[PDB]
Amino acid sequence: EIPAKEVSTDSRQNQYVVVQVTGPQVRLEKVVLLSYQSSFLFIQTDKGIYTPGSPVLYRVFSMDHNTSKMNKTVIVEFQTPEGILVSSNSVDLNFFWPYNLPDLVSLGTWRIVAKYEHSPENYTAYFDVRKYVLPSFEVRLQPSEKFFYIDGNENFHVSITARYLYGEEVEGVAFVLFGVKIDDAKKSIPDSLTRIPIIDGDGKATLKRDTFRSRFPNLNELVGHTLYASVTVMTESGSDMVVTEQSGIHIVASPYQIHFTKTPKYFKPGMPYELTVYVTNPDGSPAAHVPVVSEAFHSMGTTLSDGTAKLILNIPLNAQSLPITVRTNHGDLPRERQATKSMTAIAYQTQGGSGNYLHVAITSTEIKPGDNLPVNFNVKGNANSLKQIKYFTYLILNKGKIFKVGRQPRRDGQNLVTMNLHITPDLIPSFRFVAYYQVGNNEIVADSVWVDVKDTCMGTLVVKGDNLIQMPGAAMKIKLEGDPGARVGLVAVDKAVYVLNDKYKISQAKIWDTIEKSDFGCTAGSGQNNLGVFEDAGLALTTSTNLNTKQRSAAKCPGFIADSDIISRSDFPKSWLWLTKDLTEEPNSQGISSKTMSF
Amino acid sequence: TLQKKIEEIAAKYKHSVVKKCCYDGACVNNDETCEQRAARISLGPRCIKAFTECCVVASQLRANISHKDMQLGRLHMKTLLPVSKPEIRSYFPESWLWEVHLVPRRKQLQFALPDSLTTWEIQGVGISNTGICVADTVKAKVFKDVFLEMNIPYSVVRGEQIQLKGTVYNYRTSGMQFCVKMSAVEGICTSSSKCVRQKVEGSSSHLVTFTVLPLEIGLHNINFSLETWFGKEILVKTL
Amino acid sequence: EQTYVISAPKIFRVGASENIVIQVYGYTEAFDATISIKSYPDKKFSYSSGHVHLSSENKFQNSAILTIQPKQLPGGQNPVSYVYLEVVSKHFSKSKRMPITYDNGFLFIHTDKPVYTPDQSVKVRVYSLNDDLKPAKRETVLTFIDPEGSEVDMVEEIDHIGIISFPDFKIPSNPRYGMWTIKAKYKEDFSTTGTAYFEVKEYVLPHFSVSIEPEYNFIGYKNFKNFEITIKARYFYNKVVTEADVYITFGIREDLKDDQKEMMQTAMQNTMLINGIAQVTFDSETAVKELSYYSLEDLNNKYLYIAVTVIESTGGFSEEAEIPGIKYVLSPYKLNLVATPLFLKPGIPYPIKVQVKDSLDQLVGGVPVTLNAQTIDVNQETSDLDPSKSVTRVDDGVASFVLNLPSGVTVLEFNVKTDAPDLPEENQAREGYRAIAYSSLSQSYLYIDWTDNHKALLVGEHLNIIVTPKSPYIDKITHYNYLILSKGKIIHFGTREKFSDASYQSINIPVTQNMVPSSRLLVYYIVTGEQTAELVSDSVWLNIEEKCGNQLQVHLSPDADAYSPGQTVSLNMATGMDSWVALAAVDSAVYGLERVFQFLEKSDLGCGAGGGLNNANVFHLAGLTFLTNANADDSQENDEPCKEILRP
Ligand SMILES: COc1cc(C(=O)O)c(NC(=O)N[C@@H](C)c2ccccc2OC)cc1OCCCC(C)C
Ligand SMILES: [Mg+2]
Repeated sequence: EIPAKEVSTDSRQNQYVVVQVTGPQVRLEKVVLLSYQSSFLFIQTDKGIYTPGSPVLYRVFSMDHNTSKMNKTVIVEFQTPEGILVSSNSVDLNFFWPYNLPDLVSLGTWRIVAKYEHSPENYTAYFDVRKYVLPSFEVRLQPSEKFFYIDGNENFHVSITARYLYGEEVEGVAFVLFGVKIDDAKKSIPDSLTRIPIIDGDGKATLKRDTFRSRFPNLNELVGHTLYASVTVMTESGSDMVVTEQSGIHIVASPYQIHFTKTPKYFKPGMPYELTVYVTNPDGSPAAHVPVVSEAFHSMGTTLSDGTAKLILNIPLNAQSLPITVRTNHGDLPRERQATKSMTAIAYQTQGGSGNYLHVAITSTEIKPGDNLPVNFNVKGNANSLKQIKYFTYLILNKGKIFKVGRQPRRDGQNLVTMNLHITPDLIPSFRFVAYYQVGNNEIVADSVWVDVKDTCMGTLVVKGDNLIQMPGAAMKIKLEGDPGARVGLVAVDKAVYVLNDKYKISQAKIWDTIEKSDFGCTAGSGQNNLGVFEDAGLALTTSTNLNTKQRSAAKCPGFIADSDIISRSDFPKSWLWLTKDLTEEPNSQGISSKTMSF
Repeated sequence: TLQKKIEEIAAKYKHSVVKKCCYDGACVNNDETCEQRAARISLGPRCIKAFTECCVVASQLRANISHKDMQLGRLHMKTLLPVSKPEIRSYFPESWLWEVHLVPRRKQLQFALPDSLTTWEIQGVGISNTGICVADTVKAKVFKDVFLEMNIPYSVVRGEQIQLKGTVYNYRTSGMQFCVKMSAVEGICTSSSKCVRQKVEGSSSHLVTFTVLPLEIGLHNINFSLETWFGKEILVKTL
Repeated sequence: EQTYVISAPKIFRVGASENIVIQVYGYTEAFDATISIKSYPDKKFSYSSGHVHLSSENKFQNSAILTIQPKQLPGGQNPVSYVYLEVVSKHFSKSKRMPITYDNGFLFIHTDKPVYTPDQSVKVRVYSLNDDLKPAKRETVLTFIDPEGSEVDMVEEIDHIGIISFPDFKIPSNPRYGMWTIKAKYKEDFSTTGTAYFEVKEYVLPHFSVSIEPEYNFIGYKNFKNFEITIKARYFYNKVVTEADVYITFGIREDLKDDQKEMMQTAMQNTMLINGIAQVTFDSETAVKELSYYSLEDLNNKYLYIAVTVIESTGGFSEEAEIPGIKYVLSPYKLNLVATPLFLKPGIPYPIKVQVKDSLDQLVGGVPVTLNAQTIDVNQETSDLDPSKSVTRVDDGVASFVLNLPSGVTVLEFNVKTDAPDLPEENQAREGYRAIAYSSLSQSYLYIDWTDNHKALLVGEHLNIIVTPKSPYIDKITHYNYLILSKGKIIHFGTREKFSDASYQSINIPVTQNMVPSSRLLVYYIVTGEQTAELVSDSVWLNIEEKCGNQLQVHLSPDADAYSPGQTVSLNMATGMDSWVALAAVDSAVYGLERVFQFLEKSDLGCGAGGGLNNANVFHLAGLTFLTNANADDSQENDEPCKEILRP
């Protein structure tokens, strides 16, 4: 453990540390680059869009871990859309006050930034403020296709389903104007705006293909840009209107786009090669059930829910570079539409041409916290050098830390020797599996892999209710069946303000994408040599025979009622129930301490 | 409990051939004496002595023995019976939607759900040239939260002031408000209809009492329309 | 060297279409062969024949489809018990005695309700399929068996569509109460039977329905000192009794079919009902002291009979209830082996997957299981292994172990045992097994390894299997040859060549709609020396998902979570192709079924998750037989009522 109190030098430059291990006939030394203390703060406001004058009340979490200097306090700051810093408070993580907005303050996307004292990184949280009213119903826009062919002959439809907030079908009239949006600004198609009779929440708008082709005949200006559809629907009584926008429909000539970026760029000759392709949609969302092939090796697969498809390639042993080519052979498409990409894999270079390899082979998908995944340690080499290896030293790198390290005994004759690794929930969202062995006390042979655990919670939290209709002002009961000792926050948000600005909210997906960008690995597999594995995993290595890894440069690698009886409804908030429950109830046998709350 | 005699007089007939003759000897017949009712037994004299010598030992054991004591001996005497007869305490109606259909890749058919409060399950089995496909089941849970049903008697004599008892039920945990009104007909002389607001407690019931006095003879029609917080439902009854 | 493997299913089915796969190796001049089924014991009457072309473009592999029709077999005085699968070409002429069976097809009888009352109609229809899982179009003769074993009604009906709708069986106004039985039967040529059970119960209605809902449905070591039983009574929907009088009695029972019960005449409690609910307790150990039993070692697999009479205070009514049996269990768990063949491969790791089921079959997770093992090598020298513990996971109830065995193992004696924290080690569930190594002269093995073992295979995707030989003549192997079986019928075959000096290679196989419930994959190779050659084989059992050939789905419009009594709704059926859809709307309160793929998979021949003692045991346990030059089958065609699990 290194104390941060001693680190005082200015952070435009780096600091290193020698690690000096001295003992009986042992002196080793490795020089290691530093970093700052990792700390992930997350900000949860109640709603995503406010009203001028109304108080904004927020909530800051952390992924707190163990130290002793627990006086680092959170600086919370509110910023105008023109970046004028208004407030700055050294809040306490127990009980902090809201922030009253002014009456005549600017309209636009504000920011909240939260950072520790002397920490150089921060977390942003956005919220709009504007003069609005609750829109009283809700529009779901479902397009025909995720994409839009830049040279095709088919019309684009955007179906409109408008329902009330209490779940009844809107009857009215919608206005759909299409348009092609380049990176920041919109260039509409004014001959394409229609009007649909919405009948029982149903009606679609057809964008005729010639009407699109009459506006942009120059296909060179439709390079990698989006197509929107600004739907504006009005009810039959003329009471209110909402405005939706089906954006993100990309203008591309291929429905898919594959990147490798997850597969090791280094293979071993003689062993098979585990190729993880990554087929995404044109925006970046992963594509499911997309059959890829690789015709040079006659292998073909299918992408999973995370858009990956592992293909196993039977390599010729007499090859030191491997040109491969993957092409998504989707079913009902024409041949010219399907994506394709190629790469080359550079063979592993053994320590002196000895031919001693190691192929740690993890082949199991949708790994949850709680499995036992089997991991095979394949060796290959000269049969006298394989005679003298007894153990593998495996180690597990999660969040840039050696989380666990053990050994695995190899009794002789065993080339394939496997292990069950129990996925504890401390391995979310992913980990690395670096393993090695040594022969003759002279040469080490390493291999790593990158394993993608499913990004669930580390614990659990389920809000539970009877799931039926209520009455305005009635008494409700819900159950916070969570892990014990928790600090459950709460808010109840109207659907009219939830779905209106569903962009700045926090989710479990966005939390792990801030921690998955905190590991020091650069690729997702092995390296060129035995040192190239330990560099590309975010490790360092020193021996007594002076085999050291390269120096790490930076931290980021490249008859009516009387009206005296009708109590009028008068309490119309947009968000409420800003509570904080602490689950202190007794855990059940599965470990889920439940609390019934009433309101 | 089981004072002294109940354990001994039942174990004697624990494995008897006439243990059932002893069992219905100890049943309460208040208006017939022990020999007066033993005379109508016709299963031989062996069953008569097992009857009478279990009949006389209960009339003695009902004089100075407790109510709490003898109704524990009614359960101890249960093993003198033949084993538990197959009975069900529910009545499941005749299952509707029992047919086969040829479906050319999409078919719609409409039907009225029956007047019953139960959660149906519709499953479909598709036999075609490729094989068999048991479909994923769907439920049809007809479930009212607040509902009445009336206890309309089967047969009302002409000229009686019938009190039509009915009960509203409220499955919801929060107690709520309701009013029930009755469709007056030209035959029924009942003591435009005012709504008077009663209130059911949560997870409870509440009685509903009307009164009629019929004059015409035949099959009439009375509509009970409970209008709670969740709409108005007419329940059509034939008196 | 010129050898051949001609793979046939283990038992010919009369009326089926059996695929006979012939694969020849070590040839250059293309040729032909005639696979023909001749009679027995004469080879005079030829039932059917085939013609296969073994040429270079086919990679010297072809398959003829043979068929024994029922109209060519002498019935009456006997059934035919054996035939000859005979093959003749210009290079070989062999023949093998093959047993035949008449068990063709399936009959699913589906009554609407499981429990009937008097003066109600038993609706019944039969889903008839043949053994290629298509509408059989044969006549079916239903039989109605009362509790007295009598043929009370035998109705027959012709099939045209696969769904045989029968007339409704009318339960009388006074029936014979008890378990009835419907026995379906093809009228001719086939010994296929289907059986459906229903119950006829007398309808009496109570003043109030008394239920007895106890704590757990089995008693072991924690309810053996205190067992909280809850009694509930209510008139109607929500009308609940206010006060009542409760008398309970208890008795020990052996099993639920022997209806003699030895009552404990000291444990007759007496409590009071307070607005519906009374919680009573039953100290079991001090109460079973008469009819001594003295322990939980005794009372094992015995029952508890709880009788309850609730007497209403107000009206004076007395409704009775009962529980037939709560099993006095010793240990709360039952251990078995999910998808572990009890056969080793020397030098190759052995994966063990045990499953902790509770004593009423639930997948109890979080239950620590400990594995101890013993290597008994060839020289009868027991060597002990390190013990390894693991945790039963809650999703499927399966713990996972892996033993890396030494190179000269012969018999593994491993014993699993639960290591729960709050039970004594005489009330922990334990099991013991024994795995035997695969035997082969000139010791050479095959280990085929399914890649994604944990999740089920999706139709349309691709299976990826990694094949490792462990021969001393590895560089003599030329081809890997495989066979894919589904429902006891060979549906695929092939030959991937061996990559010359790669120590192990991967085979890519497409998974199709032939192999829907599950499938087996038997891979082998041929290592030839100066002696006779030998096939070296291994097989796995696959777990392909349940995706029917034209996906039926039904919906209700409008789809609400509550309907009105009398509301007209529309049922929206939508299939993938033309089909006959059978509909059934059953009141779901009767259940307190239609599982089919766990019965339609019983056409699969051979059991276990693969493996074998020698070469021919791998072929035999996969549901195959064969005839070669290299090895013989020599497999005893006995009964073997095997009980393996294969699935969580
Ligand atoms: C099947 O044998 C019984 C039936 C009944 C039955 O309800 O008919 C019964 N009930 C009963 O004593 N009630 C008590 C409260 C009572 C007490 C005093 C006066 C009248 C009473 O009753 C209205 C007891 C019975 O056996 C007990 C032991 C006899 C055997 C061991 C010889
Ligand atoms: Mg992940």
